[PDB]
Amino acid sequence: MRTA
Amino acid sequence: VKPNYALKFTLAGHTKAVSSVKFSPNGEWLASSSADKLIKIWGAYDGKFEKTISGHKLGISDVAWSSDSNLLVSASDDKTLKIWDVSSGKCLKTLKGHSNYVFCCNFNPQSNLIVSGSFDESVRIWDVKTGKCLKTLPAHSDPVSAVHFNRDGSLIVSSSYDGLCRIWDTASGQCLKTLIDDDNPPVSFVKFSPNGKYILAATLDNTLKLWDYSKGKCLKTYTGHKNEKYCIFANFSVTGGKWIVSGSEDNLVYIWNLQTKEIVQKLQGHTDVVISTACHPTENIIASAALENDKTIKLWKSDC
Repeated sequence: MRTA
Repeated sequence: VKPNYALKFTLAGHTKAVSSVKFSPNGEWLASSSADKLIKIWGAYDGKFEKTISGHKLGISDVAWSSDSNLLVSASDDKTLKIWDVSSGKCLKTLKGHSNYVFCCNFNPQSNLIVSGSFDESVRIWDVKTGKCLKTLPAHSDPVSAVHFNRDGSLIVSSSYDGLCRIWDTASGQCLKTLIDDDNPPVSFVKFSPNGKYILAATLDNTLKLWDYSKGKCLKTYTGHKNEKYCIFANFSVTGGKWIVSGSEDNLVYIWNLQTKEIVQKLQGHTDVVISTACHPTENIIASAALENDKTIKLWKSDC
C-alpha cells in the first residue's frame, strides 16, 4: 500500500 | 504573483487512509482510492459525494480516468488492476499478471491502453478493450513508484526505488532513455509536463526536480517540503499561474513558482501526511488527500  | 488557494470543502467517508485523488478530464468529478479497498466519486465543484465503487480484495494505491471520463482504472495490492464503468460502478475487466502489489496506473490519451507499475519491478501495458497484457517491460530492479504517458501516448515514463527514471517507446517497449542522478536516491514519483518536453521527478530526499530528459539535464529543483518515506503525487498547475504542486509529510500542501522555484503557498489544514494532490483541468482548483490520522480529501480554490 502507498499509504504505508 | 502568488496564488491564494483557500479551503472550500472537506470530504469524509473513507474508513482508512486515502491513497490517490484524480480529477476527471471533463472536470466534473474527483475520484479517490483508499486503503479501505474502495473508490469514491465526488462532485468536483461542490464536493457532493456521488458513489462508492468496490470489488478489490485489498487496498488500492492509485486510480486513473479515461480521456472520455467514462472509465476508471485502479491498482491494488490484490495484484490486479480493475477497469470500471463509472456510471454503473460495474467492474468491466480484471487485469491479472503482476506478481506483487500494483502501485500506479494511467490511461494513454487515446485511452485504448493502460500502463501499470508494480512492486514486482515490472511495467505492464494492457489493452483496454480486451484486458489482455500486451507487453511486460523489465523496467526496474526495485518497486515501480510511478508510470505516466506523454500527451500523444508515444512515450511512457517510469520511476523506481532503484533510483532511475526511464523513458520507453510505447509502440515497441524499448527504453529510449535512462536518467541517473548522483547518489541514486529512490525516485518516488514521476510524470510528464503537459507539453511533454519535461519530466517532474520526486526523490526520497525531500526534493523535486524538473528534467529535460532528451539532453539529460535537470533544469529546476524544488525544496522546503518533507518527502523521505512516502510516494507523494506532484503536479503541474497550468490553469492560472504556472505552479508546481505537491503534498508533504509535514501535513501541508506545497506550491512553488515553476520558474523561480520559490515557495508561493503552503496549504494548512490536513492532520496527516498529504499523500496526494491533483489539479483541476480548467479551474484553479486543488484536491488534496491525507493518510490514516486524517482520511479526508480537501478541495481548495484560488483566483490565479
